[PDB]
Amino acid sequence: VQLSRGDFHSIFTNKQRYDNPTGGVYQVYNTNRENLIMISDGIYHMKALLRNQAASKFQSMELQRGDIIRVIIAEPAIVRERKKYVLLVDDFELVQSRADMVNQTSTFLDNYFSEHPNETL
Amino acid sequence: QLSRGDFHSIFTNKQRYDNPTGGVYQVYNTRNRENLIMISDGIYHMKALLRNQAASKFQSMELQRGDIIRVIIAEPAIVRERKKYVLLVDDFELVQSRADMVNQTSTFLDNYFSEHPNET
Amino acid sequence: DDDDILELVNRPPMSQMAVPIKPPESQAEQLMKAKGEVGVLRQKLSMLEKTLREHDDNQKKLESSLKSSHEEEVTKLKIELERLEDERKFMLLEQKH
Amino acid sequence: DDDDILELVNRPPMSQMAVPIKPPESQAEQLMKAKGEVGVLRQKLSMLEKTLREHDDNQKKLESSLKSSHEEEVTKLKIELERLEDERKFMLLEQKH
Ligand SMILES: [Cl-]
Ligand SMILES: [Cl-]
Ligand SMILES: [Cl-]
Repeated sequence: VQLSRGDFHSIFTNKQRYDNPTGGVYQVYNTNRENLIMISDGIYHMKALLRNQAASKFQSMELQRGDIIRVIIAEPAIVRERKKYVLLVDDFELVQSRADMVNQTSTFLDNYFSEHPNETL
Repeated sequence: QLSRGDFHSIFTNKQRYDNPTGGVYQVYNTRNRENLIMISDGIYHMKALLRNQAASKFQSMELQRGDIIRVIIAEPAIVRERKKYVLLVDDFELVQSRADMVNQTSTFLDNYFSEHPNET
Repeated sequence: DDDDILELVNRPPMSQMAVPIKPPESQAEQLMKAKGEVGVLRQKLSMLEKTLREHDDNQKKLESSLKSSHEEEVTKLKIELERLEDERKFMLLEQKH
Repeated sequence: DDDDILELVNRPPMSQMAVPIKPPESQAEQLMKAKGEVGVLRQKLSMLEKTLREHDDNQKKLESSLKSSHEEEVTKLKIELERLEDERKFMLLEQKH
C-alpha cells in the first residue's frame, strides 16, 4: 500500500483536485473534538475533520495512528482568515490497519502555506 | 417467630382455609418454575406458588432459603390426586432476611396428610 | 413434574387486592417491541390517510351524482308544467263556442 | 484552539451521498425515545379514526339535508302540476257545462 504523496498540497493548489479531493490514500498521524484528527500524505500532515458516515465509522472501528484510509467523500476548507487548512472527510474506507509510519518528520501543511501563501486557490 | 404448624391448620380448620393469611413462614428451598418455592412453618414444610405481586416481589428481592415472610394474600389448593398441597401466595411482606433455619428436619405436609388423610 | 400446580398461576384470584404484574422485560426486548410498534403504527396511519382521502373523493362523487339526479327530476316536472301552461294557452287561443 | 474547524461538522455537505448519523445512543436513551414515538403515533391514529368517523357522519348528515330540500322542491312542483291539472279540468267542465 502506498500513500498519495504530497496530495494535501495538490488539494489547495490544483483546481481539479480542490473541486473533488477524493481517492487520496492517507495514514492517520494523531488522535467532542475526537472527530478532528491529523492525517499524513507521506510528505505533509494536515488536520482532517470527520463528519457524517466517516465520523461514525472512525469511532466504531477505533481507528488510530498508523491506520491507512482512502478518502471517498471530502471537501477542502480554509479557515481563520486563510491561516488554517482542513479536509472535511464525509466518507472513507480502511485500507490497512496499524501500518508502520511512512514518515514521522513530515511538514505541517499550514506551516508550508504560511511560507508559500500565493500557491493557494 | 414462625406460625408453628399453620400449614396443617390451613387444610384442617375451615376458618383458616377460608382465609390463610397472616402466617409467618421461612423460605425452605428455591428454584414460572422459579415461582414455585418450599416454605416452612417450623414443623411442616409445604410448596408455595407465588403469583401476581408476590411473584414479582420475590424475584426482584431475590429471596432465598432462610428469609422470613408474612403472607398477606393467599389461597389454599389441593391439586393432583390429593397427593399435592399448595399455598397460592398473591402477596407477602419481608419480615427478616437470611435468618437461621428454625428447623431443617421438618415434615413435608403432603407426606403427613398421606398418613392422616381423614383430616382434610 | 409440578405442571398441575403451575397451571394455577393464572387462575383468577379471589382477592381483588391481587394484581397481575407483566413478566419483566429487558431493555433489549422492550426496545424491539417499541420499534416494531412504531412500524405497525406508521403502516396503520399511512393506510387510514388513504381511506380518509378516498371517503372524501367518494363523498364528492356521490353528492355530484345526487345533485345531477335531482336536477333531472326537477327539469322533468318543469317541462311537464310548461306543457300544461301551453295547453291552457292553446285552449284560450282556439275558441270552442 | 480549533473551534473554527469544529464549527464545520454541521455545515451542509456538498455531496448528497454524505448522510448525518446520530452519535451512538444507549438502549435506555433509545427506549425513552421509542416509547415517546409510540405514544405520539398512537395519538395521531386515535385522532385520524375520529376524523374518518366525523367525515362519515357529515357525509350522512349532508346527504339527508340534500334529500330533504330536494323533496321539498319536488313537492312544490307537484303541487303546481295538480293545480294546472285541476284548472284544465274545470275549463273543460265549463266548455260543456
Ligand atoms: Cl401471576
Ligand atoms: Cl448500552
Ligand atoms: Cl291551493
